[PDB]
Amino acid sequence: HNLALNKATATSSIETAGHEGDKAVDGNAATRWASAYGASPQWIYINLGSTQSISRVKLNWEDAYATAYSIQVSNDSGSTPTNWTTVYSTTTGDGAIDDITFAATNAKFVRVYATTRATAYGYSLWEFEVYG
Repeated sequence: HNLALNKATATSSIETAGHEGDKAVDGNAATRWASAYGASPQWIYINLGSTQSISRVKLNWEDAYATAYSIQVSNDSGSTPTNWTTVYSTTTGDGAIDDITFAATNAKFVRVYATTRATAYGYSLWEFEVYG
């Protein structure tokens, strides 16, 4: 059960209308979030709507993938998280599907925080999936 499916999202930036964060959590492999371009970190988070115990994330990257990123959680109250905890990070990402597991943890929000690009564009995800 993908806990992210159709949940609310927020992003650091978007490339264009139609590339918003909600495109990463619609279950459609032919729609994507895409960030603005450049060397800045970029991010997308999902509000899971309730505390969940999570242990797996699946990312489906577009060609503009991250070689370095982290998966982070927040347990803040409300709808505007500010305190993030890294649960996983890599500097060897290879794009396409990234199937990530980590110690089971409570989370109300999950963030991809992307910090090194594979390309000179931005970052883009067809899908960002979250599982127990």
